[PDB]
Amino acid sequence: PLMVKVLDAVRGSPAINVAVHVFRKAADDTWEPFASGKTSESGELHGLTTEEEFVEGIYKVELDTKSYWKALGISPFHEHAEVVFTANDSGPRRYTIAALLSPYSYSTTAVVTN
Amino acid sequence: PLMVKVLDAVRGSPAINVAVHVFRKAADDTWEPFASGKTSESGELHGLTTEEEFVEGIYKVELDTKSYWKALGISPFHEHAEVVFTANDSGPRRYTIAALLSPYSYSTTAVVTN
Amino acid sequence: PLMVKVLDAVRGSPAINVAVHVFRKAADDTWEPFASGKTSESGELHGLTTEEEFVEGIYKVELDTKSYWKALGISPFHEHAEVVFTANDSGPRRYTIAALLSPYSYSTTAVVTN
Amino acid sequence: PLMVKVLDAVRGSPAINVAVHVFRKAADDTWEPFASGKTSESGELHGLTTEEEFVEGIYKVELDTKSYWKALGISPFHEHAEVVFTANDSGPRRYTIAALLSPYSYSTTAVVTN
Ligand SMILES: [Mg+2]
Ligand SMILES: [Mg+2]
Ligand SMILES: [Mg+2]
Ligand SMILES: [Mg+2]
Repeated sequence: PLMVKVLDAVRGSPAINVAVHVFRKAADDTWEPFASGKTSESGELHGLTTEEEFVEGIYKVELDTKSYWKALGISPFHEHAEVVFTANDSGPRRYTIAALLSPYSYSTTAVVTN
Repeated sequence: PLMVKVLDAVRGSPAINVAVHVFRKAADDTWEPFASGKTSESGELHGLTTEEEFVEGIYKVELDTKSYWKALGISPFHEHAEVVFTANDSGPRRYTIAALLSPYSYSTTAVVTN
Repeated sequence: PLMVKVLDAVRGSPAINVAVHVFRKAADDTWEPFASGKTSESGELHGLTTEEEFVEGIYKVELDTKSYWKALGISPFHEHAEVVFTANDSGPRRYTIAALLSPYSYSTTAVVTN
Repeated sequence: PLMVKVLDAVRGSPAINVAVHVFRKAADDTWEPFASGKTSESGELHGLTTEEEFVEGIYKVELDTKSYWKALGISPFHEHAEVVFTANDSGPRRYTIAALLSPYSYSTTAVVTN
C-alpha cells in the first residue's frame, strides 16, 4: 500500500541509497517505528508494508537527505525531509510518496491511486 | 534572522493566516517550543525571534497546512509541512524559509544570507 | 529514448489525457513538429520516438496544461508548460521528462539514465 | 506590473545575473520582443514595463538558466525556463513570476494581485 520514490534534481537521476524511515503515531502521540529501508538504483523503495498492516492512522515518512548529500560531497540545508499524513480508507488505495531533492530545497507529492 | 514566506499554488496568491510553530531541539533530544505566529496578508511571518535568542541549534519550522486547506474547503494530503535544519553553526545567518502549497504537494526552499 | 510523466498536485493523481507535443529545432531556428500524444491513465506517454530517430539536437516538449485544468473546471495561469533541452550522446541514455502541475505553478525535472 | 524573482536551490541564495527576455505574441502569431533585463543581487528584476505598456496579450518570460549554470561550472539540462501566460485579460493585474532553479529541474509560480 505504500511506496517511496526519490529523485535528485542536481544530477537528474534517481536518488539511490537514501535511508527512509516510516513511523506511525501512537496513542501517546509519540512516533513509533513502523518500517524502513533504502531506495534502490531506481530511487524507489517497495515492500515497506502490507494491506493488513497499513491501517488508518497518522504516518511519518522521513528521508535522510542530509546523509545523501554528504555522500555526494554537497553541503545541504535540511537535516531530513519529513512527510506526515493520515492514511484514509475510502475505497481501495495505493500511496506513492514522491520527493525531489536539491541541497537547499525539496518538494514532495502524494500520488494516491485506486 | 528567521522569516517564513508561504505561497498558494492553487490561487497564485500569498498563503494568508498559515499557523507556524518553531521548535528547537533541547539537550535531552526533545522538541522545545521556540516561537510561533501566523502569516500576514503578504504570506510572510516576521518577528519570530531575535539575533540574541536565535542561537545555534537544530530547529523545526512546522506549517499547519492542513488547517489552511480545510478552511478553504479542501481536504489535503499532508498534516503539515515540517522544515528541519541546523542553524547558525558557523555564526549568525539570516534564514528565509519559503514554502509553496498545493493540496497534495508542497515544496520548501531555504534562502540563507550572511 | 524519451518518456513524459505528468502528475496533478491538486488531486494527488497522475495527470491523465494531457496533450503533449514534441518539437525539434530546425536549421532556420523554427520549431518543427517531431512527435506527440496524450498521457495515459498512469500519467505517462511512451513510444514518442526511437533511438534511430532521436538524434542530437534541441527539443521542446510542450504540455497543454491550460486545457487540462479547464477540463477539471479550474482556472489556470499558464498557457502551457514548455521544456526545452539539448539531447546529448554521451553513452547510452534514456530521458524522462517529469512534470508536476498546479493551477498557478509547475515544476519539471529531467531524469536521465543509462 | 511585472516582476521576476529567481532562487538557486543548490546554494540557497538568490539567482543573480539571470538574463530575462519577455516577449508578447503579435497579431501574426509571432513572438515580438517586449522587454528584457537581468536579476539583481536580490535575485529580482524590476522595471521591465509600465501599466500603460503592459496591455492584454499572451506573454512569454524566458529565463536563460543554461548560461546561469554554466557560469557557475555546471552543465545543466534545460536550455532555459519559459513561462507563457495570458495577462490582463480581465483588467490590469500585477504579476510576479517566481522561479526556483536546480541543474536538472526548475519550478515556476505566479503570484497575481489586483
Ligand atoms: Mg474514516
Ligand atoms: Mg560549533
Ligand atoms: Mg557532443
Ligand atoms: Mg477582453
